[PDB]
Amino acid sequence: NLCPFGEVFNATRFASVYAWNRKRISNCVADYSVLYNSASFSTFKCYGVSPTKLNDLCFTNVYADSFVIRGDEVRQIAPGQTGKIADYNYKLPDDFTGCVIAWNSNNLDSKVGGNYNYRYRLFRKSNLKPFERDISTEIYQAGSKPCNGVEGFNCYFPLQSYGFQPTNGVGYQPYRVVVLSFELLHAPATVCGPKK
Amino acid sequence: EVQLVESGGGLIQPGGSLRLSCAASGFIVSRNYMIWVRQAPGKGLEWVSVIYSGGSTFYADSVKGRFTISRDNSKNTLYLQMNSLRAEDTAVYYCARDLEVAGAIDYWGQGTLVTVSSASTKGPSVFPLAPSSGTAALGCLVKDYFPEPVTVSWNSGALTSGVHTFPAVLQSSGLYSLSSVVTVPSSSLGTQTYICNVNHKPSNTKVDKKVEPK
Amino acid sequence: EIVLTQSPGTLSLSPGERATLSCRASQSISSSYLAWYQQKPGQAPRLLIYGATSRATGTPDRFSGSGSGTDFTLTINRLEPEDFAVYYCQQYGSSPGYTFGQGTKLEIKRTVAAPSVFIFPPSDEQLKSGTASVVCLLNNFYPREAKVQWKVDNALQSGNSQESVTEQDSRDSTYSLGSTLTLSKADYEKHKVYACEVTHQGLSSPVTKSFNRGE
Ligand SMILES: *[C@@H]1O[C@H](CO)[C@@H](O)[C@H](O)[C@H]1NC(C)=O
Repeated sequence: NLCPFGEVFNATRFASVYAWNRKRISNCVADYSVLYNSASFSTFKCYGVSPTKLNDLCFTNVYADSFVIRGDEVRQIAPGQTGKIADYNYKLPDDFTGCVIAWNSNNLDSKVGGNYNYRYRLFRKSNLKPFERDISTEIYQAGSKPCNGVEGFNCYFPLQSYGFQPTNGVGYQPYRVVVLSFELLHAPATVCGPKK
Repeated sequence: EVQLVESGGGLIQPGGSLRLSCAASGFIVSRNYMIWVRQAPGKGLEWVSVIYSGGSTFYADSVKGRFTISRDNSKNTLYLQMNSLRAEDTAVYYCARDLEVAGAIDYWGQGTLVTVSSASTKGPSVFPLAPSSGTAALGCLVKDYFPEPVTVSWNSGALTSGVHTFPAVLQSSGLYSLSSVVTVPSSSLGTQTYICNVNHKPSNTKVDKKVEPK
Repeated sequence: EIVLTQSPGTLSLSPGERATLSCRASQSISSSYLAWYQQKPGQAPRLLIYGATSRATGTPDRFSGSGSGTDFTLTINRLEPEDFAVYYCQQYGSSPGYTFGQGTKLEIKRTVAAPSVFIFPPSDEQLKSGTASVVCLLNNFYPREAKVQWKVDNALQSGNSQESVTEQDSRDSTYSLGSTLTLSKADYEKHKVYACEVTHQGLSSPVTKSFNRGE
């Protein structure tokens, strides 16, 4: 009954940010120590909780969302941010309660010749709602003429590729991100840290 | 047809305000990354501001807090509200559509000139440069105006070959002066009238001057 | 913040030659985020290349972009007189989100062309107002370097003239230049012979154009 964080953090392939993955965690013992005692993480920011006291708390359930973005975009995975990622790919609510963990994955997700598997949504009519996941690939109409599913002037495929090559500067390197959100409804708590 | 037409530029005193507007055709402003980019006279391009289709806005450090970009969906137009203008904001302002990795800044308006200065508007005086004589040269001296620009055409646009309208130069008086000249066959002096049409929109000055051998 | 340094600042090449323009970024950027623009005088910039190498719509094949990391290049093969312009690189991947280089001005060489010189007395209308502008015109020359010396009753005049030069013509690659001598009406009426003497590489010896006030 021990929470499967290894399935999340150590997955061989991560999702593209536009199609971010979500793992529901329930009915298990958390043990966040293995996370916050790791030197491997370039970012570990918590909101509404103390990482210190994580191992002594309970929640109705936990969500672990995971994806890959550019280094320069990690700052956008936080309440109250704007930008292409927060606006069109992955949006945290203002009242977010949880942790954002990010680490440089240049060794896994960069390829000499450039890895282009990971994509982000560049065109969208409006901002995502918090925790909204948009996976449409409909041609984006930027002008007054209908696209009818054909790419051309003013008719753009909405997803665009990151170009991850090992010699990129760090702001252009891929980072793996896991967002833990902690959910407290009005039901029995099924995710507790080891001291509970 | 797609286009971006800008307007609202003109002369303003330091500390003043101006609102630029950019009317789009074809492009749906609310569906695009729309940017303002400016170019001071003789200098390079400097990005000013962007608005995302979702509404997010971003600004260059040098205009933050003073400029506000916005749009009117029903009018399909983009606006730049400029407050607390200073001399360093004098420039041609372009609106443009940005496509980021899908195509960078692929379409630009033609620009509108904003002059931030204490000097008052003054309309030009237009004097003929009469042909003296093969080839003859003749022209118009457009003197003592502010601010830029003046436009000069010849014979209402019918005469464009051999025309040189020179860049304005600031005189020591703080006023601009420029010449427009044209070279024509000397014979044509007897068989064709030459009129220069000078337009200084900032002072609402429209002058047509007939240039004849003295 | 990232800085884009273009080099060289100016370039002078003949038609048919090959221009190589460089852009060095102060930090490594991914090649997907670099673009090149061409700006002809009095016009908006025109996109040439995006994503370091992709030709924009309307860009001919003789324009080609390359590079990565901190160094990017725009190459213009089989140069043409119409390629005279300022070229700018731009990055759009790093904060603040857009940065332009300071530009490389490209001038197109051509065969030496001596100027045609014309001199214009002030008009009577202007004189009536109390000022006299005497204009000297140098028309369609190359190269740009020219010396215009005003002489009034053979005294060389300094400090009371201003020059203005056109941008290189897009078709014949020549320049024109205007030199204006400004005087009060009284000073103008003190003298008889007004002359502008022009020195230029394509002139065997200086060319003088003059008039006598009143005649
Ligand atoms: C991922 O694998 C490493 C291998 O050393 C392990 O130490 C770490 O605890 C794993 N992450 C988990 C279980 O969240």
